[PDB]
Amino acid sequence: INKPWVHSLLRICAIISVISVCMNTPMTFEHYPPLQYVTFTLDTLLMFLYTAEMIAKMHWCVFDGFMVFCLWVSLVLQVFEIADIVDQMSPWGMLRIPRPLIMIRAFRIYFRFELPRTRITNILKRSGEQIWSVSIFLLFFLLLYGILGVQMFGTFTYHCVVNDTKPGNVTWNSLAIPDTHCSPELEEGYQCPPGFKCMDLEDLGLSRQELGYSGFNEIGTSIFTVYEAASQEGWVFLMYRAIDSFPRWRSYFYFITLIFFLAWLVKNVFIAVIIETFAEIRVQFQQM
Amino acid sequence: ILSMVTVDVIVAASNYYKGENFRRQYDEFYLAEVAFTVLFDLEALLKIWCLGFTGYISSSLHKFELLLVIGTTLHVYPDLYHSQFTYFQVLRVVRLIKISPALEDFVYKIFGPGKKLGSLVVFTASLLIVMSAISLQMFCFVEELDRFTTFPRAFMSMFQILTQEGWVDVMDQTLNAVGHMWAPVVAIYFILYHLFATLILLSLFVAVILDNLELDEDLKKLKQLKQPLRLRI
Amino acid sequence: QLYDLLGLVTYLDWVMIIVTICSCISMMFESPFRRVMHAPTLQIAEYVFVIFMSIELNLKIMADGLFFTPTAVIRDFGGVMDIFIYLVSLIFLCWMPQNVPAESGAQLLMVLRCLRPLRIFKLVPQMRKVVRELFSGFKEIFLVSILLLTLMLVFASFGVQLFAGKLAKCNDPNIIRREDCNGIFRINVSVSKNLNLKLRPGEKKPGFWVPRVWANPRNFNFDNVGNAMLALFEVLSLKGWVEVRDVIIHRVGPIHGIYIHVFVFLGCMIGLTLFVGVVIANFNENKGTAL
Amino acid sequence: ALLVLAQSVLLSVKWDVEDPVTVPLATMSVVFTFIFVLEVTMKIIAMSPAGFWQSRRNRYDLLVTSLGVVWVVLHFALLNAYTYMMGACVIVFRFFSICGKHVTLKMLLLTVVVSMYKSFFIIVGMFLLLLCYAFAGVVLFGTVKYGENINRHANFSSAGKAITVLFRIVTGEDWNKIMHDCMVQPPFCTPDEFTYWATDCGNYAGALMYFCSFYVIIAYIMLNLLVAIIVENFSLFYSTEED
Amino acid sequence: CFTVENADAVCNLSDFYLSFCNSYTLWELFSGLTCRQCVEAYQDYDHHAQEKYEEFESVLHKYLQSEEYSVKSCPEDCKIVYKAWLCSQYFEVTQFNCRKTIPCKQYCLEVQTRCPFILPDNDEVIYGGLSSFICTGLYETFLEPECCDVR
Ligand SMILES: CC(C)CCC[C@@H](C)[C@H]1CC[C@H]2[C@@H]3CC=C4C[C@@H](OC(=O)CCC(=O)O)CC[C@]4(C)[C@H]3CC[C@]12C
Ligand SMILES: CC(C)CCC[C@@H](C)[C@H]1CC[C@H]2[C@@H]3CC=C4C[C@@H](OC(=O)CCC(=O)O)CC[C@]4(C)[C@H]3CC[C@]12C
Ligand SMILES: CC(C)CCC[C@@H](C)[C@H]1CC[C@H]2[C@@H]3CC=C4C[C@@H](OC(=O)CCC(=O)O)CC[C@]4(C)[C@H]3CC[C@]12C
Ligand SMILES: *[C@@H]1O[C@H](CO)[C@@H](O)[C@H](O)[C@H]1NC(C)=O
Repeated sequence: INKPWVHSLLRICAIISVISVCMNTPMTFEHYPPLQYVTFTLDTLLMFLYTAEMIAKMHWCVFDGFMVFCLWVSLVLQVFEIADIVDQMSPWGMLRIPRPLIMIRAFRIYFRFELPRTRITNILKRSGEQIWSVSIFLLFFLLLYGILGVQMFGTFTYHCVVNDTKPGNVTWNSLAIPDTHCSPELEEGYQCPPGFKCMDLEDLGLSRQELGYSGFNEIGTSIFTVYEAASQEGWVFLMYRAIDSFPRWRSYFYFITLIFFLAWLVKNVFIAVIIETFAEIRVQFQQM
Repeated sequence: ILSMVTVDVIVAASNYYKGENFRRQYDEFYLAEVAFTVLFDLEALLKIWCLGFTGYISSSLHKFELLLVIGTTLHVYPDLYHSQFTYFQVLRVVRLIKISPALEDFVYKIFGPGKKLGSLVVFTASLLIVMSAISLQMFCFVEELDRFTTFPRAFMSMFQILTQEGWVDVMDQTLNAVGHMWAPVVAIYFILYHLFATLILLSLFVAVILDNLELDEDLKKLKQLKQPLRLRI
Repeated sequence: QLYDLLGLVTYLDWVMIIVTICSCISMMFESPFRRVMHAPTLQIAEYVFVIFMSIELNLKIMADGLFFTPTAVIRDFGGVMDIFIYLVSLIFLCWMPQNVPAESGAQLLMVLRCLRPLRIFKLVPQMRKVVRELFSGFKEIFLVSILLLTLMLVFASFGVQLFAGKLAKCNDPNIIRREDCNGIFRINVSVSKNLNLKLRPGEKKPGFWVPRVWANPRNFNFDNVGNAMLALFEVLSLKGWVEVRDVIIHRVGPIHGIYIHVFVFLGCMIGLTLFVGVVIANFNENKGTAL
Repeated sequence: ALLVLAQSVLLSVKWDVEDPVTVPLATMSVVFTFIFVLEVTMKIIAMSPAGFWQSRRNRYDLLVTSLGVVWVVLHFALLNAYTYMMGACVIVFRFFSICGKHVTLKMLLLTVVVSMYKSFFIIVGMFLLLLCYAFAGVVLFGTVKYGENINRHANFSSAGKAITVLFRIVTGEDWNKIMHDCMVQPPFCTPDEFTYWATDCGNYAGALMYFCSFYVIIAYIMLNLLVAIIVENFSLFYSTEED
Repeated sequence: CFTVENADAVCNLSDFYLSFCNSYTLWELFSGLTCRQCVEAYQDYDHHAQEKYEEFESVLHKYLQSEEYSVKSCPEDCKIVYKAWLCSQYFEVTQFNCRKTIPCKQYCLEVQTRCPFILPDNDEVIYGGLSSFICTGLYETFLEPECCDVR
């Protein structure tokens, strides 16, 4: 503990522990059975080393205590699962969830601050408040667009199918190529060409999971879909579904304003916040 | 030497696909690469002989060139040809940055002090590794899910989430794998991770580079205080 | 504010703005089956615009001059663009062909004719100001572009050297050898990407019979340097890059999966951020608060 | 503020005549309005009518409350889809009215509105460039055989479709697949020797130049102007405690 | 002009057309490609071709954008060329009694020239936009027997 070499060995051991927790996986052992034993050795050997510190620390430390306790738990679970009394595919692997966090220790030396920590704490607090404010802004806009979607876009479940499809017989062969939505109105939305007709597959008995989670059936799912679209991931396909399923003007206005507000400006607010934080780092510290 | 490196890179890039009928481990391109590697070895030997090993290594660019020379000397080993070492073959083009002092000055200014960007990249790597390991330990045992059956696949999935490409598809597949009882918590975890990655980390990169372009405050104050047509015919 | 707005430009300039808006609105109705060459209804806007542009040029040239004057109609890029647009329009009016072969001079003339809306940039001063502010940082944008081009050249050279001809797989997954995949096989047809329905045991997915071929992917390949550069440029956008990653990993081995990943780190995360930083810095410089 | 938030949450289910659940919700929407009326009446009877009128937020609240009262009056008489949509719109505006109540959210809203106002010219420039590219695209690719991504939605057969597809490309979604669809050359497509409107083949080099230039110019450069506008305005308005 | 119906009745051969592949006649297939077994095999090939053609027709009928995917091609030509292509593949024989003829191989090209772009499933292999019906591979020289241009 006294020599800096001890700190260097502890850092390398933390790196090895991170590597080991990355390696531990059922399929890794299945494809490479021998490594099943290798992961064992380090898992115990490294643990022993840290035990010394726990013994030597009696004469922030809760962090190290929790990490070493996690090491004990992981080794114990390894002992049971190598005996073949607990299935390797069991959920118990969750007990290793916090072990990789040991990686932070590797950078702890850089994390140590001897300069006036008060100012850095103030900067982080201010950044936290600003992030909270922008988060409330984003959540309010998401809720607004979610309620608008619930009211405007209903549910995307109507589809064109072969004329003679029957309930319970829904299958790949019953769908048009490509799958196309409708609106039941005679003047609004897409109309199945002759020989096909469209209705709700939910009525036929299909579950929500197989039709996909996206939609505006409820405020929760509506805001979920709004966030998904605001990520610019798949928004065009949702837009096309809306056009095929509901009036053209509704979808154009809604999606154009959604892309205008959330995608560009609100995201840029965060970059502005970080730029101001960098400016304050530029002045407050006076050197870097 | 600049012309020679340009020609070397052009020839290397000219090895386009001709046909499956004829292709051999020995070809005119291989002989050319061996010749260029010999030329680089001769250059390195002359440089070390003149400047001495300590003087030669005293500067970063010479160390980089020596590293490239070693890499391309290992590259020409017939068993290692077209291996990963081919990277070192193309890195020679970096020398061309020296053709224009304006380009070098722009690079030095815009990248600024290497400490900040180095810290940012190592932080990104560490965060990605830890999150990938955590999600692997959460999901590795889940049946019917291949995205997290091994650590490399988990890292691929997390890198994909960072890029934002097909992220909704990965999330949907994960929700399909887990039961509906557990779908909400995993969805919340993935949403939080995506939010943190997209809104902060990329913003951190933008701010770091912007501050790199920004002049020093002391230099700003110093400079501020300090401070025939078309018809000529 | 109304008086100031009405006095923003000369009366002739206001008439020209109105005329340009009318002309672009008229052109907005042009379609492959409603061509202006055969639709007299759309001819009026073109005729009026050309006549008015001609008179404007005639008035201005005798008032300022085309060259060697303290003030000239053509002394910057705006005048060059306006003269170019007028000459293109006049040539189109004089010729106005009835048959336009694909990829011919007439098609290029129409493409040039399509540049009409740019006049608003010169005519409205604020657009000129924003264009000048945008172009101020041209040198920095050029340097960043050269850096990205060098990186793309490095990666394209590596890809062409290593992966040349290795991405080709026979369209039939079942067969593994080139010579053994011949004749016909059954290929399924996409129904719905979002849907994830289960398949009954005694049913087959919709599909039809197609021949076996040893063909490369359509959207990208690494046969030559140009194709590699195009593929890397596509991967810069972060759209469709997962397909490229999967193709490389499956068809050239998993180790080469490094090659793509590093690029996405170097080119996309950092590379575009260089453009972002340059543009923001130039904006601050022009605003005057940089120092 | 909590009452306004609760009324907004009342919109969690689509208002529709067929579903019986719609009818009760409307009823619970009425009472809130009456309560809100008091909040207005109070504020206009505690103050002089002119004093209430001076504050713009009070004017907005009064207008919203009057519209809501009109909706209450209409609902008990007509009871049709029009009444339900009017009530939903009134509730949406009342929920949007929360912005003035809070401080930080108000400042951010002013930042956003000022940013769009000051970026109006840049947006007009983007629109003009997009119109030029739409004209070029309809000329070059007005008749392209449908492919992987070209379909009923993505088409260049008319100006409006070109505008929509170009906006999509600005958002970036699958632009490369559209470009490769425009890459179609024989024998995939039928060429014509005389007219471009009688053929379905695309223009290779034209497609490359068009799409590459459009994407680079719009995505990599112009949007950063909006980014800068947002940054400067957020710095201008948003300001927490200063030491 | 006598579509083969009974296997025994049939056995000039140049006037007995096939049931499905009516464009071809037994004589040429006998020339290039006991008689009871041969005619039975011919009927089995015709039945298989009918089955596959019906499958393709069912797949195509579900393509709602059937009359908009191309301004120069129509579904009927696509169906005709597909039928001719399948018949030629099962019957790889030069036709002699044609009036106008072309190589049978080009028929597949014509398919991708006139038939719509059917998107193949990407579940176990990333096609990357690869069309369902293509003929030429990577740097494969495409161009043999000749047969009637039934277009
Ligand atoms: C130094 C720090 C910052 C980086 C830490 C990286 C490690 C966490 C990586 C590097 C190499 C990786 C290993 C590389 C290769 C494999 C093979 C891989 O093999 C399979 O997955 C085969 C499965 C099958 O095909 O059945 C299992 C994971 C493993 C051990 C990886 C586990 C994680 C490792 C150790
Ligand atoms: C991160 C910030 C910007 C807000 C994003 C919202 C999330 C915090 C929550 C709130 C609403 C939640 C959703 C509400 C409802 C559902 C429906 C649920 O589906 C079912 O209820 C079906 C149950 C079954 O079929 O057994 C799946 C989770 C999901 C999508 C939830 C996922 C997580 C969401 C989007
Ligand atoms: C004063 C400055 C700004 C010079 C601007 C000149 C432009 C207006 C020039 C440059 C390119 C020229 C075009 C170049 C090529 C052609 C192809 C040419 O096509 C043909 O019809 C010839 C071949 C054939 O007819 O088969 C007709 C003239 C045209 C449109 C030219 C018209 C005038 C253009 C647009
Ligand atoms: C089509 O789907 C079936 C399962 O229904 C599968 O076995 C087959 O491999 C698929 N087609 C191809 C070409 O993979």
